[PDB]
Amino acid sequence: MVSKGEELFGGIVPILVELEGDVNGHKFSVSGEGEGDATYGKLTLKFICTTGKLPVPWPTLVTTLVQCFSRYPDHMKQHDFFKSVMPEGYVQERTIFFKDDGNYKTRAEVKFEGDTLVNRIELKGIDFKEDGNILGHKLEYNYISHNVYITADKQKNGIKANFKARHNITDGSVQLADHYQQNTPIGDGPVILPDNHYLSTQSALSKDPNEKRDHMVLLEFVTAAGI
Repeated sequence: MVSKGEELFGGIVPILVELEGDVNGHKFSVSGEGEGDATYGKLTLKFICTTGKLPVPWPTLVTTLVQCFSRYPDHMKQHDFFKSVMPEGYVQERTIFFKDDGNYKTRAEVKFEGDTLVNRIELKGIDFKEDGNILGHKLEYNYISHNVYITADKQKNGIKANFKARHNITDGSVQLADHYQQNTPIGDGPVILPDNHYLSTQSALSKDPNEKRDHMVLLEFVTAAGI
C-alpha cells in the first residue's frame, strides 16, 4: 500500500506555522512560512515575531516551531507515524525543561488546510529566571545536531519521543533543554505504530539581510534511522 498520508508528501508542500506564547507573562506571537520536501528531509522556513522583540532566544523555539517532513528511507516507511495520520493530522505535546531554569509546555495541531501543512502552537513558559540564559538572551544563534528518539505508545494510539538539545551559551558553556514529547492522531482512523527508531536532525539558523522585524531563517534536514 501507499497511504493517502504519504502521497500528500511526494513533492514540495507549502508550510504555515502559527505560535502564540507566554513565557513568565511575556506574551508573543510568531508566524512562519516556507516549504517542505520530505523526499529530501528538507525544510526552508522563515519566522517572524509579529509582536516586536521575541522575549526568548530563537534557538529555543526551533523544536517547537513538522516531523511529518522527515525523510523516512524506503526500508523504514512502515514506521512513519507522522505521515500515516494525514491529512487529518496529529496533536503534538511537549514539556521542555531548561536545566537550572524554567520550562516550556507546548500543544500543537499539525494538519493539512487544503494544500498547506499547518502547525498551530500554544506555548506556555514558567519559572524562568529573569536574567537567566533564556530571558537574558545569552544563547548563541546557531543550532547543534541531535537525534530524536521515537517509541510507540500503544496505550495512546500514538508515539512518545525524547531528546536533549544542548544550546551553546555566549560564554562558551551549554544550556541543556530536555525534551519530552507525545503525539496522538486527531482522527479516529488507523495509524502506523513504529518500532523504536530515531530521527537524525540538523538545522542552520540565519538572518534575512532585508528584514526589519525580529526573525529567524531556518534550513533543516531530517532523516529517519536506526532500523
